[PDB]
Amino acid sequence: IPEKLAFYDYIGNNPAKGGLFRTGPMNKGDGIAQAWKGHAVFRNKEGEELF
Amino acid sequence: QTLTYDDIVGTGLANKCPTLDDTARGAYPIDSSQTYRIARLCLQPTTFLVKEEPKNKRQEAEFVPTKLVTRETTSLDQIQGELKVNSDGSLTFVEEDGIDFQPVTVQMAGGERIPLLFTVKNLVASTQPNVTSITTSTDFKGEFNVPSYRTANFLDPKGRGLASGYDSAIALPQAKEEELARANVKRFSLTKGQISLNVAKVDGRTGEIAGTFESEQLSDDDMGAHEPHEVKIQGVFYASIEPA
Amino acid sequence: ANLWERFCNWVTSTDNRLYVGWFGVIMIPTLLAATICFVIAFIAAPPVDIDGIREPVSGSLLYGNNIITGAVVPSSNAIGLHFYPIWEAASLDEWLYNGGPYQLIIFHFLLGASCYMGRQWELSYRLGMRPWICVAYSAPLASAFAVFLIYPIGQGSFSDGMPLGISGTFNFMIVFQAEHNILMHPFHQLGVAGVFGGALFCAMHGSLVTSSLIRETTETESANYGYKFGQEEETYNIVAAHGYFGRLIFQYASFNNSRSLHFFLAAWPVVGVWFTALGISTMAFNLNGFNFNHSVIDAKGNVINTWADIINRANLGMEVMHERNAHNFPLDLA
Amino acid sequence: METITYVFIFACIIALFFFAIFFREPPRIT
Amino acid sequence: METLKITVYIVVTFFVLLFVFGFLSGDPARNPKRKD
Amino acid sequence: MEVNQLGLIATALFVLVPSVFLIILYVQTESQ
Amino acid sequence: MEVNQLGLIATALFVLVPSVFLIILYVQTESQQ
Amino acid sequence: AELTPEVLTVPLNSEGKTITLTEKQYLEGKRLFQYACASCHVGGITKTNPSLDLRTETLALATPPRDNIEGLVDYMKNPTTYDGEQEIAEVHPSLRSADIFPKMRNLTEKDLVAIAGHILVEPKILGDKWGGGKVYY
Amino acid sequence: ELVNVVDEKLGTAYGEKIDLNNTNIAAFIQYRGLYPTLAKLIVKNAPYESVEDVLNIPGLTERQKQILRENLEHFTVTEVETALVEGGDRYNNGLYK
Ligand code: CLA
Ligand code: CLA
Ligand code: CLA
Ligand code: CLA
Ligand SMILES: C=Cc1c(C)c2cc3nc(c4c5[nH]c(cc6nc(cc1[nH]2)C(C)=C6CC)c(C)c5C(=O)[C@@H]4C(=O)OC)[C@@H](CCC(=O)OC/C=C(\C)CCC[C@H](C)CCC[C@H](C)CCCC(C)C)[C@@H]3C
Ligand SMILES: CC(C)=CCC/C(C)=C/CC/C(C)=C/CC/C(C)=C/CC/C(C)=C/CC/C(C)=C/CC/C(C)=C/CC/C(C)=C/CC/C(C)=C/CC1=CC(=O)C(C)=C(C)C1=O
Ligand SMILES: CCCCCCCCCCCCCCCC(=O)OC[C@H](CO[C@@H]1O[C@H](CS(=O)(=O)O)[C@@H](O)[C@H](O)[C@H]1O)OC(=O)CCCCCCCCCCCCCCC
Ligand code: HEC
Ligand SMILES: CC1=C(/C=C/C(C)=C/C=C/C(C)=C/C=C/C=C(C)/C=C/C=C(C)/C=C/C2=C(C)CCCC2(C)C)C(C)(C)CCC1
Ligand code: OEY
Ligand SMILES: [Cl-]
Ligand SMILES: [Cl-]
Repeated sequence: IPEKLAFYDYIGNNPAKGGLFRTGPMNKGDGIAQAWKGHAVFRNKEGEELF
Repeated sequence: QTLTYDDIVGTGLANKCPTLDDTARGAYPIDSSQTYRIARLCLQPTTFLVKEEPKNKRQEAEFVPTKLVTRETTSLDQIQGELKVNSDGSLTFVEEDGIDFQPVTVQMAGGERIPLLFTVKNLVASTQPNVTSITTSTDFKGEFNVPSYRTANFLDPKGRGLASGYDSAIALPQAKEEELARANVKRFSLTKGQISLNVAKVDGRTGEIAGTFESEQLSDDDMGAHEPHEVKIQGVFYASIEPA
Repeated sequence: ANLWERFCNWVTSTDNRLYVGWFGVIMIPTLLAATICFVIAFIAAPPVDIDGIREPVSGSLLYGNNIITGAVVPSSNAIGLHFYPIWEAASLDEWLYNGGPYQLIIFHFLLGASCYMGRQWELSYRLGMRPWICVAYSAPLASAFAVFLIYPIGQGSFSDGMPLGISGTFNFMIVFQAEHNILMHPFHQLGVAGVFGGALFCAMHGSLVTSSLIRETTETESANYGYKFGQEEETYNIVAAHGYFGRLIFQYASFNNSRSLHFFLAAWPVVGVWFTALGISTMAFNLNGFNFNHSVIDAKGNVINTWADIINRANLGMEVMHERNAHNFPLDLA
Repeated sequence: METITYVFIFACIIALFFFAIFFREPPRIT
Repeated sequence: METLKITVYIVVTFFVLLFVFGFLSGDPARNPKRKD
Repeated sequence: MEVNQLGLIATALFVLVPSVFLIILYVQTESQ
Repeated sequence: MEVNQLGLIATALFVLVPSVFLIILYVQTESQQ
Repeated sequence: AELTPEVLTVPLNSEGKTITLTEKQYLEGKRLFQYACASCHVGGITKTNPSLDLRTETLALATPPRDNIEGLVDYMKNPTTYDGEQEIAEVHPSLRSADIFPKMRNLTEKDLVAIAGHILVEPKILGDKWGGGKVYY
Repeated sequence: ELVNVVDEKLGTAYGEKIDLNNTNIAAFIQYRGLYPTLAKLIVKNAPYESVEDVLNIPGLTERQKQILRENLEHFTVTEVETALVEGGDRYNNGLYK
């Protein structure tokens, strides 16, 4: 999965998540993206996948 | 022909290595019971390539082309050394002396200037084994030393150095020295380079050969103050072989 | 008449808000090019390897300078006195690195200012004036030629011309004292008398004319409104200013001819600055300030230091530190 | 911000020159 | 660059010639008193 | 550059306050 | 408090520029009558 | 302080024999060192090879030794490297090489000894300054 | 983790004696008979494992070997320091008077 596509699937680049007086670039908020950490898969003690 | 200084001066040709006719594709026979020498070795870089810093996510760095800003001051020349015949048959050139370093500054996109010591100091370059003649498919591979770009007396803008200079940041008398140590403490690096020299022209009669080279080495680290870059250098070379 | 005559008449019109003139035809383009380049380089130019040792100096605001530290940096010592137009470089990037903007700015500026001087003559001719204002201006112009052209010629490199910056000017002055002991040169001492005396006589004349303004106004309005532009008469009493100043010193140490007095005001600073411009121009050829180092010695031969020896210890401190990476051999011969 | 401040002040002066030359109080012979 | 050099050579040359010719165009008579 | 960020407001008021003073005196002069 | 530094300059100008404009027009109004 | 015969007393030879000089001789040897030598040796240094000075301690450790008049006079007749192993009249002024260093042509043997005594006397007067260079100006 | 290699050398025998592997050739002026002839040979044949390897230099003369012996007490050897021997600094290290 290219990182670029994974970075679109992230609510921090959703334009509807800002504030009127929260100024500046998006990078001033969550920071400067460096790397995709990987896709996280959750499982319980019974090995069911969880979302 | 026989040109004179006054013919060349100011033209840029003094920074060019000599060349061989398109019709020099002979071979220089190598007499194992003989001793040989490179009487002049000339290297003339034509392109300077710098490895870009693949961001944390990385994937793979590339070698990006660069712009030269220091003019026709780049060539290595008058380099001499003995050409030994090894007993597996190979040839080994051992640099003795010559004008074997040029400081060069190239510029990357964005405006980052990358100085380097383009060099083959202490070059040792060998052929494959069982080489009875030098031909238009003969390659040498070698390695050289790359000393620090500045030497030990060199003083930074705040007067700090290795063999001379302030040992602290005297303009910030009561700063914590600990955050400044990497810039206060100068370090002299010595690293190794690698070079291939691919013979492509041979005048069996005169002992002149000519070809292309590629070398890989590090750039300046500013006596330890920052990380160097990997540089790939490409160009052409000329050499005359005399029996010793 | 015909087209070339309409043009000639426009160029030399005394009715243009700013006089153009034939000198203006060269002055305008050369000053414009010098000014535009200087403004852009001062703000944005990247670092320049002034001394030719691959040790670039940052002179521009965007690379970490302020108004006081910023400069357009002189061109590389590697270039010496070679002409380095843009078209001689393999790329703007190479031209910026080696300090090309400096050559471009100062050549266009010396040209432009040489023509500014001619323009002052030219207009005075069209106006029916006497012609020697331009002579007065030759003193400042000569000085600019010295630091930007003559000194680099003698020393063999534009890298030793004066930087185009506030702090760069200071650098140039400190190195100069170290290498020529300019303080101990009589032409520079004549320059100081020129400008000190000019400031003095400037304050004196102004004070003395202001002291003798004719009451032509009330206490609630500016005295200045007592003078009307183009008025036939004079608005101060020169005879009273002589009466004051003649008594301040003595009667004949004071001027009572308005023309002799104003000629003196012109000549004092102009002559002195001529000398200090000639001082830079001759120190350019290493005819340096007086050297009295170890000039006094005692009966045995011990050196008995003077203030000249104390100056020399400051000079030596400048000598051994300046361009600290640029010398490989013990003498700094240019 | 400092670069912008220096350049802004320098630019106001240049504009001051323009008005002071071309929009001066004309000297008249009264 | 080649293109730059030529354009500057022509610009300079043009301005130089204006200067020379203008002063040859009877400059001594362009004054407010005597047309010699 | 790690400058004094109070420098900006000092410079701005250094300019605005006295300039405004001048402008105010000039404009009321032109209107009488 | 960790407060937006430019808030200060913004507030000062926000007050000063509009206020100065009104005073300019007031004073030159009084100088007419 | 004054110029006394004790100041003006210097080794004549390595033997420890000595000679005493007159004010007049010392000053002769100053005029003459200025005429023939100071261009390179001003204040006891050597501009064309700073590594070698004219400090008496340096002259002493030279081979042959030169912290005395005879060995200095010899040096000005037939100069050698510091270890004595090479002669250097081809590149150093000397009576041997008066053809190529014309300034040496008209030097009488008493001129040489004056130069030698000046050299040997001056560091007794100036101390560190002599041969010390710009640090001591 | 970071030190000035040159200052550290001052704490070794380089700081007391002539280091045959490191010291600049002008220091041989300190002792009678070494400069320039033998200093040139010591340096040219430099990196020695022990001071007494200096007596094995090809072609010394018998008077030279004796001068070396007279001055072994003034010599030392320490590991070659790159910052002191690069740049031809053993021949000219930027210091004059
Ligand atoms: C359509 C106009 C427009 C738009 C959409 C943007 C958008 C942007 N600019 Mg740009 N900018 C603009 C105009 C614009 N700019 C202009 C005209 C200037 C010159 C001043 C600038 C100068 C500028 C700089 C210097 C910077 C940006 C930056 C930015 C980004 C951050 C914006 C931010 O924090 O908002 C903040 C918005 C607000 C706080 C809302 C303010 C609106 C107030 C509350 C209205 C006032 C109400 C009034 C008093 C009511 C009274 C009425 C009643 C009395 C009658 C964003 C991409 C920044 C960036 O990240 O770039 C790298 C940055 O540093 N801009
Ligand atoms: C009054 C106009 C004027 C004058 C006198 C100058 C003067 C100068 N300019 Mg500037 N310049 C000007 C206007 C002017 N400039 C303008 C308007 C621009 C913007 C386009 C520039 C842009 C500019 C640049 C970009 C550069 C200069 C440079 C120079 C210098 C040398 C120019 C040169 O080599 O030509 C020498 C003069 C000639 C060759 C002509 C002499 C006149 C004879 C009579 C004519 C000869 C025939 C001619 C060769 C024919 C042309 C075609 C031919 C090659 C076939 C000199 C200081 C260079 C510089 O400063 O480098 C340090 C440089 O890099 N100028
Ligand atoms: C204490 C006060 C003082 C005095 C009296 C002087 C006097 C002088 N200075 Mg010094 N100076 C001073 C303070 C002073 N300085 C300070 C504070 C500084 C800054 C630290 C300097 C820095 C300075 C520099 C850098 C230089 C001088 C120089 C000079 C000379 C020329 C000055 C000149 O033309 O003035 C302008 C004034 C006039 C032209 C008016 C006339 C003044 C003269 C000197 C008086 C005439 C005396 C009169 C003939 C005797 C009585 C007459 C009666 C019988 C009728 C003069 C000897 C220059 C120099 O050394 O030349 C040798 C020089 O290079 N000055
Ligand atoms: C109190 C101490 C003192 C004093 C009074 C002076 C006085 C002077 N010094 Mg000395 N100096 C001193 C100490 C002192 N100095 C010390 C301590 C040192 C050693 C560190 C020196 C080292 C020194 C050097 C190395 C030099 C001087 C020079 C000078 C002169 C500078 C003024 C000048 O050149 O006008 C002459 C006028 C000009 C240079 C102006 C030319 C203007 C051009 C033509 C027009 C520019 C137009 C502009 C760009 C645009 C404006 C447009 C605008 C309206 C928008 C003056 C005689 C200089 C000198 O003699 O230069 C000739 C010089 O080069 N001094
Ligand atoms: C450092 C001192 C100094 C400066 C800066 C200076 C400046 C000036 N003097 C002038 C005039 C004079 N000065 C006079 C006597 C004196 N002038 C003196 C000292 C100075 N005079 C002294 C000491 C005297 C006594 C002798 C006279 C008699 C005159 C005049 O007649 C003349 C004038 O007209 O007075 C009103 C003006 C020239 C106008 C011109 O050429 O426009 C042309 C150039 C223009 C418009 C723009 C050039 C822009 C260039 C390209 C900028 C970049 C290059 C610069 C060199 C950068 C320098 C950067 C610095 C930080 C070093 C100008 C205001
Ligand atoms: C204990 C006791 C005795 C107490 C009692 C005191 C007492 C009563 C004593 C007895 C009297 C007595 C004098 C005793 C002797 C003591 C004595 C000799 C005093 C020593 C004083 C001293 C040495 C001072 C030196 C003088 C000094 C100030 C220098 C003057 C030299 C001089 C001529 C220089 C200036 C040159 C000059 C021409 C200036 C021009 C300036 C200038 C161009 C101004 C412009 C200008 C000029 C005009 O001209 C007018 C017109 C107008 C318009 C105008 O713009
Ligand atoms: C044996 C040793 C060797 C000897 C060598 C001799 C050298 C001496 C050279 C003499 C030069 C002649 C004087 C100069 C010409 C002159 O007379 O001007 C003509 C006018 C006429 O004077 C005016 O004269 C008028 C009469 S008339 O014009 O002369 O006819 C009269 O109306 C008026 O009142 C009066 O003021 O002089 C004046 O205006 C008085 C001021 C004089 C100013 C001096 C000259 C310029 C000064 C430059 C020096 C600057 C110093 C630098 C500072 C750092
Ligand atoms: C410049 C060309 C010189 C002139 C003129 C004079 N001397 Fe010199 N001197 C010069 C050099 C380059 C050297 C080094 C020689 C070498 O060993 O390679 C010297 C050395 C000496 C010495 C020996 C000092 C020592 O410490 O061993 C002496 C005594 C000496 N020079 C004397 C001398 C005198 C008396 C001169 C005037 C006649 C003179 N020199 C001129 C360079 C030059
Ligand atoms: C026609 C005429 C006229 C007019 C003229 C004119 C008006 C002119 C103009 C001119 C001009 C107007 C010119 C200009 C010039 C310019 C220049 C020449 C510039 C340059 C620049 C540079 C080169 C820069 C660069 C850079 C830098 C520095 C840094 C950063 C980067 C960059 C690259 C950008 C008159 C009236 C006289 C009359 C006659 C006719
Ligand atoms: O004074 Mn010292 O000298 Ca006239 O050059 Mn030699 O050093 Mn360097 O470049 Mn500018 O400066
Ligand atoms: Cl410097
Ligand atoms: Cl040098």
